[PDB]
Parts: sequence; structure tokens; C-alpha cells
Amino acid sequence: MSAEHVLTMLNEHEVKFVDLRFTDTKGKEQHVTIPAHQVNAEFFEEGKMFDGSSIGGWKGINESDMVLMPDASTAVIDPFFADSTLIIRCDILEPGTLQGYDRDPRSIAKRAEDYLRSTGIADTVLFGPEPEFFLFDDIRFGSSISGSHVAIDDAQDIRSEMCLVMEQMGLVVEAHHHEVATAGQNEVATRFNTMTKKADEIQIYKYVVHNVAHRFGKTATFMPKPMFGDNGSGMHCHMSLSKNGVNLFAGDKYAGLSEQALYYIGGVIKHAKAINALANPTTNSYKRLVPGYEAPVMLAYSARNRSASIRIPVVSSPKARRIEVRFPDPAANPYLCFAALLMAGLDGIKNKIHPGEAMDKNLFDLPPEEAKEIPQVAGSLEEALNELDLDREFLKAGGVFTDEAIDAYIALRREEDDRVRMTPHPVEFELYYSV
Amino acid sequence: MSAEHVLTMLNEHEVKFVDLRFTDTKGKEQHVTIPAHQVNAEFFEEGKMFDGSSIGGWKGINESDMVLMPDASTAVIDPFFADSTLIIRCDILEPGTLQGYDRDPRSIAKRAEDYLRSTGIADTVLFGPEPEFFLFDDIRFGSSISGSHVAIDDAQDIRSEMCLVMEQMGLVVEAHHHEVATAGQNEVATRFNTMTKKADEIQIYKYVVHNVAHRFGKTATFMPKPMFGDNGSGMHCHMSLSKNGVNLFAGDKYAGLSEQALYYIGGVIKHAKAINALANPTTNSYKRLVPGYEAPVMLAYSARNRSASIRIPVVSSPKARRIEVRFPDPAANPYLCFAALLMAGLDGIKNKIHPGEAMDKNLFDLPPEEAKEIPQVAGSLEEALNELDLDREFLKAGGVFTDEAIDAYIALRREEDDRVRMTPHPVEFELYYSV
Amino acid sequence: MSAEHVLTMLNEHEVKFVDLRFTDTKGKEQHVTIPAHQVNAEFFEEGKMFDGSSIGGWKGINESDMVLMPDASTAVIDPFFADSTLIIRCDILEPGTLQGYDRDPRSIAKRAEDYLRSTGIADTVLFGPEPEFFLFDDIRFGSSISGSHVAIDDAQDIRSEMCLVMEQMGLVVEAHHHEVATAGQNEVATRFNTMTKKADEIQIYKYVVHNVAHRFGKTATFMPKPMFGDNGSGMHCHMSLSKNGVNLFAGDKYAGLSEQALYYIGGVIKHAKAINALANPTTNSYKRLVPGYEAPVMLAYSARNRSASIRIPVVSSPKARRIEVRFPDPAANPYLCFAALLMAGLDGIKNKIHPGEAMDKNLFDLPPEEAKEIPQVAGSLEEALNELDLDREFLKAGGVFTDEAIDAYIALRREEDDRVRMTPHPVEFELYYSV
Repeated sequence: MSAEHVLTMLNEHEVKFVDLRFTDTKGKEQHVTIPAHQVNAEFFEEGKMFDGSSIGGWKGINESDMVLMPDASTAVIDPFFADSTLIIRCDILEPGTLQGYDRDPRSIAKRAEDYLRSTGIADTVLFGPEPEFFLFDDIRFGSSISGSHVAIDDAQDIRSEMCLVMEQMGLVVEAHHHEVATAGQNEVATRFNTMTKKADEIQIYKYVVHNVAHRFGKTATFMPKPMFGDNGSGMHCHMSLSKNGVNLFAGDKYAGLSEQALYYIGGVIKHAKAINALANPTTNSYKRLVPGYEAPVMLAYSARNRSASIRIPVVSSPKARRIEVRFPDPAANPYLCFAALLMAGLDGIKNKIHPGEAMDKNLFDLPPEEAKEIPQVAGSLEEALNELDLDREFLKAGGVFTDEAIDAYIALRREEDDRVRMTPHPVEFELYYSV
Repeated sequence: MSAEHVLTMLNEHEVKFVDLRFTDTKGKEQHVTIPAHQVNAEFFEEGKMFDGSSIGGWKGINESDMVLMPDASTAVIDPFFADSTLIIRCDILEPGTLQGYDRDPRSIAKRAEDYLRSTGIADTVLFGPEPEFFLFDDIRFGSSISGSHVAIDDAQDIRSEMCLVMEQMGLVVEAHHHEVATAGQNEVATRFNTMTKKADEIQIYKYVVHNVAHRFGKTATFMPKPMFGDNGSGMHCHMSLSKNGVNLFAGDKYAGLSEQALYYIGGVIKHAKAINALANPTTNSYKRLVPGYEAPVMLAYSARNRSASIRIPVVSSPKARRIEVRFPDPAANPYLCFAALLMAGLDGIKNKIHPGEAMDKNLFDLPPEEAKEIPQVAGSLEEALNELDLDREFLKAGGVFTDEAIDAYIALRREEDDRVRMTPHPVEFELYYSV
Repeated sequence: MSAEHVLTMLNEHEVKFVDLRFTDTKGKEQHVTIPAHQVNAEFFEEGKMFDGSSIGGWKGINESDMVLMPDASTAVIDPFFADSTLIIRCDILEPGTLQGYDRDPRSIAKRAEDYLRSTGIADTVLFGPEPEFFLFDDIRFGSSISGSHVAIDDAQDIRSEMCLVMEQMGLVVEAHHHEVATAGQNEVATRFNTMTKKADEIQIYKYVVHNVAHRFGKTATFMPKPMFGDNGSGMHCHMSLSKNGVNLFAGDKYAGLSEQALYYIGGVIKHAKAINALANPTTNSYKRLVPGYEAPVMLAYSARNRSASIRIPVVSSPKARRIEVRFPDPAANPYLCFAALLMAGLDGIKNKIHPGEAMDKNLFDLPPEEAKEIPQVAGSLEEALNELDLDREFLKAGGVFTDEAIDAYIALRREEDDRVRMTPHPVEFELYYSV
């Protein structure tokens, strides 16, 4: 899809504004809106000059502006704006070299896919995530010097019209279930795409969910554990690799899974804590990866066991043979999370890393003199960030991740880890106020 | 002081009730009240049969009762009860052997002192703690399934009458300062005693503080960090060793400190994380031992530096030469905390452990490529409990701590660590709800 | 009715979503919604992969997914959804064998009918239930640690539009009476169908009632005893058996009733407590089956007496000769309740079980030295579940009910029986608080 069709779309829909959207390293979606008449043919080869100081982690105060280069293939009409707006996802480029910024999540995802095609291991990667969210009637939260509080006050109509708006915005939806047990927990499923396209679709997904909830007077959250005791919000990721239109994950070994796939799982298992730094980036994220019950915490693979973090779904077709990793959560930055998973898998394939043996077991149900034995995902955000700091190498292969970018990411996550670490918690008053 | 004087006190003061008090492994103070006429001469050689199942960590459901044996030297009139009551601190004894219970904090403290006298290193130990508390006007806290909250609403009269009641109850008070900067933070200082006597005095201290506050319509808390940004509540512990009436900590080395004292500091530094499991037993306790600013976090000794955890106070007298360790907090169980510090020091003396060199530096003010280098106290309650689980040996010397007692303590602290770990925190809503 | 007509209906009505509905062992109605464009011709021969772990009683955590196979003959447009939806009832199938799941109520009902046709006793069974509900203006209920409460605040328009919506959804309605005496108690009658069709109609009935009430700002309940003193909600079930288009219940004996029918009644009477475990599955259900007054509690048959649980309605036609059992309540799972009644009747026919003599008496009005003598329905849910545990055999004939399925059902009902048993009741405070 080219720029000419975008200008045609501008004239056709009577678009008044164009909303250029990009993503911070935090995963938050930033935007700049320009009038539709400022979009010309030339606009698609110079982009828009932006002040790259405001965003955290990015260019500092002395190193100056960046370039917003739109991707014309990502153009879509915004359903929620009163004045007809066209959304275009943009890359952040260095104004001189006019190349992808080192600290740009979208550029990093594109680099990861390019490295995939470069290494010759496969031609494309298919990512299918399953982001789950919570719908609440109301919420009030706050934290002053003299205490803290949160209060959460808990339909088909909301989800069905979410699905309709998501299909307006180019997503292909394929199920809309409520979770049977958990109050407010909903999940819309969607069709698999390539990494960067699917990450863009995850940004559109979250946008639609948030805005459609506000229309119905609700509040949606993609926060991995918003409520005690009730099951957390996850984002299970199905990976496949394809070369010239055939799966590399289809073979003859355990559950019809290929040798290349087994090394992919090995690579994911080995670096899973460095991955956890990117896939599980919040401190809330480790209240659902808790040691013990109902946790996708055990770093092993099994088609039967559902206490293993890595599942091998059973499909009556060699053309759909994938691995599902279940530890990532919807608070992840889709670009960085997906790039991390792909690079871990490629490092596993490159180094012939063998995952071991399938745990057709009942984990959790194992006595805790063997619960200790199995590799586990990171126990806290500090542990994950430390493991990332020590295990940078697999992310730097092919220059996808810069040392500088990893450093900036770690620092930006630590400034939030520390704020959580040093605020007093209400449960600590219940337990220790009298003591 | 004998039983006969206690019966004399019963007749003299017209005591109606006798309150037998003991301490859980949590540090909470349990009591059984008997009528004054049930106290006979025979009562001081059989004690009182107690059901030892209710308390957590102690004897289970199949192993049955314990014995409350009063210590007649700990008798004191309760100032707060309308019906004249005599408080007596009791030990928990096994009904058969009539020996100190293995999971009894007071018995463990007595065993630690007995082992001290057995090893011949010194004759007695002098402990001077400095417990600090917070006075608030009001507080409301709570944690349901649908959220959590805390709200804290912030005088000379209260402290001065606290000091008067503490001197009624046999404490020798020696200062009553308000903390200049921190709202509500107060501190009453007291004279040094031996380990077990001082631990009993710390229990009386906390009792008096709590009850006198309630009289004035206030709420006192010994919780290490009840409020954000404002400095935490600590309990700095001054240790001295004496043999036949002379300090073993008085010598000719750094700041007039003896060789035996240097090995004591070495032993405290080496095992400081295993100690932290007992001296810093709450998860709140590590919000004041935070990496960085104003933390007694650096495991080194210095007479000048006040970022070192271990201080060497300067006194114009060889008869008062002590080491002050500043990481313990007032939520500690005084018996277990003091026993741990003494045993670490004795293991340091026994194994000739050299602490190294005095850090006449400015810590925190050090660049964080050397902040990393220095030994640190435990970063979280999990780390401290794991280090305790691995470093049991120094506590088991002379059979002071049983493996069974250490196991029960660790399990009982973990069941609270886990409850804190899996509840959602209000600050995590502020940071990640939208994300 | 085939799949082709369903795809035609999708195009005709401009259906946007398809709602696949199934029933737990609890009787609760679960659903998965897919977009209308995901329904293809192939979708009706593979179904939809579902995670069968969430539902209680069904496949555990290690045994993995199930298949939703739609029944194209059960397709109907949902009247309450804003986005035009097509409801299809689905069976749960094992993904391998592609056969009916053992713990699936709908599959069990189909198996019961298949066993009926297999044994050659009859060709089809006609079930006519009479589910009654309560309409309230408002209700508030709750149960915390510090008490419990319920408060119920009590038209032709509601029922008449209920009847209209039920006829939209393929039910044939045939009366809409309010109960003369009981506040809020309403009843819509419907035409007889076969077992599985009628159970599907009972699910549609309950759905329509609940949703139409919410439209009018009311609350409907199918709970057997929502209010003290006032008569409970029942679901009287009329059974008939047909072979090649003639009743087997039409004959020459008592009230024109056939020999086969008499053994059917005998079989129902013998196993009525095992049946009560399925037809009366709640603890509330035995507050309307109370020993004494106005209870369909007496296990005997009579055309005249209305204190007998089994009635023989008088009809001026041999083509309508049925037996009405009056103990079942609308909280029952229609599939399991109906399967249980049919299997008890078939075991009665197979074993020539004679019911005895008609009780043309006045029961309740009998002195309680003969009230004791007559067989009674179960007195509590525990008794019913114990009798079911002992009397499994009649349900296992022809493999309709698995031992595993019965075990799972019993366990799932017991976890609710126990929660009711151990919560303190307000009336027990009225009677025994002072005592």
C-alpha cells in the first residue's frame, strides 16, 4: 500500500486531520495531529520534525530533534474522533542518516525481522497473542504522603461492539469470550500476522478496548493483576516460523514438532528471565507469576500439562504447528516483547540449544523438593532487570538491540520499580502496624 | 529476687490478678491472667499448664501442652489495669523434661547468654537499643477483595508521662527527644542491661508506649516505615562484652577499639543477611533499608561516617566502649534479634574473622561503580530468609537455635511475605493501570 | 434442519455474531461468541477448540481442550443483543474420538434417549415441565465474615411480552397465569417436546425470563424457595412414552393407565432419592420439600390426591395419557434431571417394579403414626447425594452416566452443600443468641 492511495483516502472520506502515532519504550502511544491539507506527496519522504526530548529514555536535552516518517500501509480512519481523522503509524528516524532510531520500539521490531531474514533461518515469523483485559464499572486510586488507596467497582454488548470497531480498524477478530470464573475479565481473539503488523494490531486492540469501554461508562485495564485472588491478565504468544510458505515448526518429534522448533523452545527457556525483563515489565506483572498456584511459572514445554509456561497446542493440520509461551502479560511493549522472544528463539536455533524433555507432569502438584529443581521465570522485576543486564548478548545479535537502548530501557523501568519498592503498602499495615 | 518477695508484694499492694506474659516467635505478647489467690509458693515450681497449639510456629495439634514457669524477678504492677494486676514474665517449658522450649524466644535468649558464659569469651553482654516509634492522631487501614487503603492523620505531654510510667515499671529512662524533621517520630532512650533483661525491657517499653498513646487518644506504631519519604523507625543496638568487670571492646586499635571487638564486627558483617532475617523480619522493614539515600545499608564500620551500618561511638571513657549496629528495626523480636547479633559476634570472635578497613568515606556519595562493590544488607525479606536458610550454622553453635525452630520461624515469616507479595498495591495502579 | 439453512439465515438476517452456547453440570449456560464470517461450511464438521479447564467438574488442568460442535437445528436469533446475533446450542466433544463428552449434560441426555431407542421399550419420550419463577422489584443479598443479609422487595405486561419473545425463539407457549396467592410467583406453560429438545427449550425459557425482567427493571428467580411461608417454585414434569405413534402409558388399569406406565411409576418411586440428587440439586430445594404441609413429598401416585408427588392427570383422550411427577424444582439441570427420571422409569419397566396401590387418601391429613410409614423424598441434599452415591446402578445402564461423571457431579454439589452448612444463619441468632 502506497502514499497515493492515502491521498486518495484523504479526498474520498473528507478527512480533516491526520494523527501520526508512535510508541515510547514504555509502550505508551504518543501522537501528533496535523491538518489533512498539510499531507502532500512530499510529506511521505521527509516526515515531520519532532522534539525528541520530552519522551523518557529517548534523546536527551543536548541531542536534538527526530523525524516522524509515516508508514502509508498503516492508515486507518479513527472511529472515535468527531472530526474525521486518519491514523498513520510512524517510525522515529535520526534526522541526519534518515535511519531507524536505536531507541525506537517499532524500528527494533523491524530490525529483528530483518535479522531473521538475514540469518536465513526462516523467511517470516507469525505471532498470535491473546491479550486479556478487565472491565470495571468504576475505579478510584491515589497515593499521597499520608497514605494510599485503590477501590475497584465491578457485558456482551461492550465486547460485541468492540469486535465491530476492531474490524473497522483492520483487525480480523475470531472469538469474543468472557472468562467464566473471573469477574470483569474479557478476551477478544484475533488472526495471526507477522511480528511488526501484529504489534501494530496490539496497539489498535488496546486503543479500541479503552475507548469503547469509556463510551459504555466502564474502565478497561490491561494490568496483569488488578485484583487479589482472581486470576491475572496474561498475553499468551503463539510463535511460528515460515520459509517459502512452509512451517519450520512442523516435524516428526514430540507432538509433531520439528527439530528447529525444539531449539526455538530451548532458546526461549534459556533466556526466559532476560525475556521476562521485556515481556513482564511491571512489578504488578510478578503478582501473577507468583511461585505456586495457577502460575505459568514453570519453564518447560508440554502438550498436556498446563502448568508448563510453554505449551504445544494440538492442531489437526501440519500447516498450523506453533509454540505458545504463556508467561508474557498485556502490559508488555508489543514490539520489544516480540523482538525479545524472536531473538531468544533464534539464539536457541543458532546454538543448537536442546530444551531437554517434555514435562508431562503435574507441576505445582509436585512436592516442593522438586518444585525447587525446575527452572523458573524471574521472581521480581529487579531480578529480571539484573538478568537482562547480564544476558544482553542474545538481544545484540545483528545489532537489533543497542547497549545504549538496553541501558535506557533498564533505567526507565528501575525508576518505577524503586517508586513501588519505597511506598508503604496497606497490607503491611494490616500485618505489622501492631507488631 | 525470689518468690517470697512476690507473695509479699501480692499482700502489700492488694493485688487481685496476676498476668503471666510470654512472647510468640512473631514477637507479639501473649498473656494468661490468674487470680492472686491462685498464686501460692508451689505455683513457682510447677508453673501453669497451657495449650501450646494456638500460637503459630509452636507445638502442633498432636504434640500437646506446655508449662508457663514465671520468673519472680520480673514482677511489676500494671499501671493501666483498673483491677490491681501484677505482671510476671514467664518461660515456656516442655512439661516432661521441664526444660526451656526449643521454639521459645526467651529460652533462646537465655541459651545464647549461657553459651556466651560457656565459651569463656566473656562473662556478660550489655545491650543498649534505641527503639523509635511514630505517634499519629488517627489511622484507618484495610484490604478487601476489591481494593486496599491506608490513611494516617498526624507532644511533650505524651512522652513525659510515657517516661514516668516506664520508670514505674522498672525501666531507667535517660532522654525523651522528638525527631526534629519527621512528623510524629519520637524516641525514649534507656540505660543498658544484659540481653534477656533488656529484651524484657523492650517488651515493657512497647507496652507502655501503646497504652499511654491510647489514653491520650493517639496511636503509636513501631513499624519500620509507616510513611513515604519520611525517615523510617530504627532500633540501633549498642553491644558491649564484659569479663569480670572490664570491657573486651576497649583496646588500642581504631577509635580505641580492641582486637576482640574487631572480630565481633567482622562476624556481624559476615552474617548480616542471616541476621537481617531476624533483626529486619517484616517486608516493611526493607522500605527503610532501600539501596541509596539515608539507608543504614552499608556493611562497614566507621567512627565518623554515618552511612556505615556499624558505628563506633566516641566516649571519653574506656569503661564505655561499644559497637552500634544501625540496621535493626523495632519490629524485630528482641530475644531473637539480640541472640542473632550475639551469636554472629561470637562466631566472628571464634573464627578470627577480620572486618577489613574502616570506611572513613562518604557512602551514597560514592559513584555507583563502587556503590555496587561494598557488602550490603539483604534487599528483601525473601533474600534474608534464603540467606538464613543457607547460613544456619552460626545460630546452631552450642544448640541455642534448633534446625526445627529456624524452620518454623522461616515458614511463619514466609506466610506473611507471600500475602504481601500477592496483594495488588495502589502505586502499581498509578503507574500501570493505563499502561 | 441442516448447516446450509444456517448459512442462508446468516446472509438473510445480516447476522454479525454467532453465540455458541453450552451448559455446565451446574446447569449454568456458558457461551463463546464468534464473528458471523468465521462460520463456514467447514465450521459445522470441526467445531471450535475450547479450553475445558475453567468449568468446574469438567476436564482438569493436565487433560486439555474440548470441541464445541454446533447443532444447526438449534439456531435462533437473539432478541436482546443490539448487534444481530445467532444462538446455536453446542455439544462438547472429546477432540480425539470426536464423541460426546462423558461429563456433558447435553451429551448425557442424548445418550439417555439413544438407550431408550436401543432397549426397544419405546421409540420416543415426551417431556412437559412447568417451571415457575418469582418476579421481584428489587433484591439485595450478601455474606461477609461479620454477617449475612437478604432483602427482597416485591404484572401482565411482563409475562405477555415474555410469551411473545419465547414464541420468537421457537417455543410454543400455551398459558400465562399469575399464581393467585403467592406474591411475585408467575408461570408460563409450553407444549411438550422430546427430552433434549425440551431441555434446550427450558434453557431458552430461563434466558428469556431473566432478560425480559431486567428490561422492565425487575428480577426473576428460578430458586425453589426465595421467601418464607409462601409456596415454593416447582417444576412438575409430565412424562409420556411413544412407540410408532401410540402412547405406552394408555391402557385399562387405574385412571386408564397402562401396565408399562405402572412400572414406570414404580421405578420413579424406588429411585426417587437418587433422582432427588439431580432434580432437587440445591439446599434451598429442601425448604419446599419440607416434611408436613403443602409438600409434594409423598412418594405415591393418585389421580385425586394432590399430596402425592406423582399425579395422573385426567384427559378426555387416550392420546394424552401421562404421569406428572411434582417434586422436581426449576433449579435442576434440565438434561440431568430429565435423564435421571427417564432412566429410573426404564429401570422400573425393565425390572417389572410394581408401584403398589394408589393413595386415594388425604396425606399430611394422615396422623403422624402413618405419616412415618409412607416412602418420602430425600430430607436434605446430603441424604440425596449419599443415596445417589449408593444407587448409581440405574443411571449407568447403557453407559449413559459414567462413574467418573457421577463422582464429579456429587463433589461439585457437596462443595456448595458444605458452604451452606457452615455459614451462620440469621434465624439461629433469633433463637439461640441469648440462650
